[PDB]
Order: sequence, then C-alpha cells, then structure tokens
Amino acid sequence: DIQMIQSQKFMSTSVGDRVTVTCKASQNVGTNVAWYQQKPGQSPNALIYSASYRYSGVPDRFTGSGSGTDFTLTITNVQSEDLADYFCQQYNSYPLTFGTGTKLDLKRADAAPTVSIFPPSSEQLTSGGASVVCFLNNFYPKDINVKWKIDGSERQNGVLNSWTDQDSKDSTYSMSSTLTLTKDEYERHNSYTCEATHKTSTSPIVKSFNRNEC
Amino acid sequence: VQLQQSGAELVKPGASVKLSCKASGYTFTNYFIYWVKQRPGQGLEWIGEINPRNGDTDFNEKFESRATLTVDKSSSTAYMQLSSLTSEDSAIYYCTRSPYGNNYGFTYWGQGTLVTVSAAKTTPPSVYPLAPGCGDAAGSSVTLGCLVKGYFPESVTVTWNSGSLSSSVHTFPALLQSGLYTMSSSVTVPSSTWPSQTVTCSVAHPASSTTVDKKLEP
Ligand SMILES: [Zn+2]
Ligand SMILES: [Zn+2]
Repeated sequence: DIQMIQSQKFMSTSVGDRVTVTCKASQNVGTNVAWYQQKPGQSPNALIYSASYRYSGVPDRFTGSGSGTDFTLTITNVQSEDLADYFCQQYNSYPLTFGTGTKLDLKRADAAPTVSIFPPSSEQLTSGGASVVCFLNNFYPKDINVKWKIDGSERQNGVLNSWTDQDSKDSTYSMSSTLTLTKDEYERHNSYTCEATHKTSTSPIVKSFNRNEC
Repeated sequence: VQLQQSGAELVKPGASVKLSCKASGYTFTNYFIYWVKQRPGQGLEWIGEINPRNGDTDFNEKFESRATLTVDKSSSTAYMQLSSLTSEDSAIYYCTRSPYGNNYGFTYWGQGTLVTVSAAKTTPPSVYPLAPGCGDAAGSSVTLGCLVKGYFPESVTVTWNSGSLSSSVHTFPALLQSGLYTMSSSVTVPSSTWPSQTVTCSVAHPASSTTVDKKLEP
C-alpha cells in the first residue's frame, strides 16, 4: 500500500551540470529508502541505501537525501556514462514498492547523421527474402525522418525504423531503417535510396545504390 | 556473475513457468532471495522472498496465489514457479538478494529472465551480414552490421568478435513485423583494418536455444 511516486518520467541536463531526481512516498518510511541505477541492457545497480549512504564502489557525485516522505537523488557532475533510469524503493514495510522511474537524457550540440546503406545479402536472397538497410549514425537531436525510394517512388509499407538509446560516450543517437521486400520485387527494380532529413540540414542526407550494379 | 538466471522462455497461455537462479561461491545462506518483475511499460513490482536456510517465504499478496518459491541448498539454487500465466505475466523477472541480517535494499540483481506468454511457436532468428559494398568508404571508418530477422520471442543478444569490439557497437531495439521480431546491430572499425582483420557477429536467442555466428565476408 505504500506508493513511491516519481513524478518526473524524464529529466534533462548537460554534461558537468547537476540533476535532481525526486521521490515522494505516500506514507512515512523513515530513511528506509534505496536508489538504483539501470543502464540500457543491464540489470539495476544498487546506488544508495538508507536514504543517504552510498555503496562502496559508487562515484561521489551521487548523493541521496531525505527522510519521512520526500527523497532526492542528486548527481552533481553528470557524465555521459550516467545515462540510465533511476528509481527509488522503500523497504520500510511490506510489500516492497518501487517508484516508476526517471530517465536521464543529456543535452549536447546539434550533430549531423552519417549514413551507410546495405544491399540484401546473398544468404537472404537464396532464402527468398530481401531487406535493404540504412544506418543513420551519431546525430542529435533525436528527431529524424527517413524516406525510402525505389526507382524514384516512395515506399512506406515494409519499413522498420528503430532508434538506439542515447549513446553513453558522445550523447548522440543512432537509427536503423530497414526496407523489407520480396526477393522477386527486389530483383525487378534497380535504384534503391534512403533519404534522411534532419534539423541540421535543409538538404536531405542521401545514400543510394543500383542493384544492376554495385 | 553472482546470480545466474535461466534463459528467456516462451510460455503458452495458462501453462506454468519455473525459473531458476543459481548463487555463486559459498555464500548461498548469507542472503534472502527476492524475485522482482518489470513489465517494460510499468515499474518494478516485488513478487516474493525466500529464506534459503529453511525455505520460509513471504509474498506480495497480489502474486501469492499463483507463485511458488523453493530452494535447493545442495545445488545452491532458487526457483520461482508461476502458474496460470496471462499476457499480463509477460515481463522480465529478476532474481535479487540482500544480506540475511538487514535489508540494505537489493545489493545484487541477476541478469533477469524475459518470459513471454503467447500461443505462438518459438522461431529462431536468421542472421544476415551487413557488409560494406557500393557505399562510399564513409571517410576513414567503415561501419558493418548484422540484420537479425524473423525471430520469436524476445530477446537476442548480439556480440561482435566474442565480446571484443564493444565500444563501437550500436544495438537497435527489435520491432514487430508480421508477428515476428527484427533487430539489427552495427559496429564501426577503422577502414585500414578491414579485409584481413575479420569481424564476426554472434547472435544468441535464449528462447529457442539457438546461437548463430556469422562471419562478415570481405
Ligand atoms: Zn556509439
Ligand atoms: Zn523499377
């Protein structure tokens, strides 16, 4: 019955700055509060115990505070490796309950996407399949549009577009765009193009190949 | 890894699932074992706890009726069984622990087991190499990749050169197309290394117990 409320689903900051994650308990929980860090594709890592004590091994820039019902995780010197979800937990009374989490994102300068295009593999072809792939790498901000054109006509059906989590090293994003086709349709047309339009250019970033060649 | 959790599993609707969690060293009985659930939209939810010393348990009342927690001290293993599964039970399940004396909070978390409740069949991934071709050299760097297509359920882990190249790696989350998942992975290497310094992607799909390695051909 004790609810831990993390009212901020999202927090933003810049490298070097501070960030403050808040957690509101519905009843008093003294200082029986723990904080956890969860990086993408990792299990949670225990950060703070007893509201304010840091685990052996944890950087000094993580500070927890509070008592009763209001609890705070402060990260004073945010590095790019600090991208993660952070969540509180109470172990004052049963059942153990957790807040719903706050995800940190980092601000950085705008940056343009590097584009690579890949024709269907031979293995895929002998299997009866045809996918064409474009990687748009290391851009910022997140927002980006990709268009596929086959011999100059837009194709929308069959396109899967997927963003990575924010990059732990440079705070950029990357994106994969896959155009899925039948083998027969693929072997009938020639010119395959992905066009990425991103804020950092009024002109589309383009990569293309011809099947009849390459 | 102190807490070794069983692999991702597909479970049919209404059947049971039994997960395992193996503890390391000679420290099994120094801890309470806890199970925690995460449905990728929601938050963490505490399921239950067990005492390995005698087998005593405690539960979140929400989960108690369909959950059985046991232990094997001889093999130092904790087990959680859940019965009558629905789609709402599809989630990742963590094995965790905290000191037997005081509840620090959870000091170590296992890697977690993604359980998918679905009537569908298990389908292993086809792995396709993404080698650089007609594309321009892209400067002094070359980006390679692997397309992982037609698998069910989640998830897959893609690694490059058996764990080696793991700073230049981008991992794209899987999407559904025709009931099946597709994801991709890319790695960037200096272009001067390409032909002879070979590059291989290794794709594990726990749920179908399949591992496919694919050498990228020059
Ligand atoms: Zn990167
Ligand atoms: Zn055509």
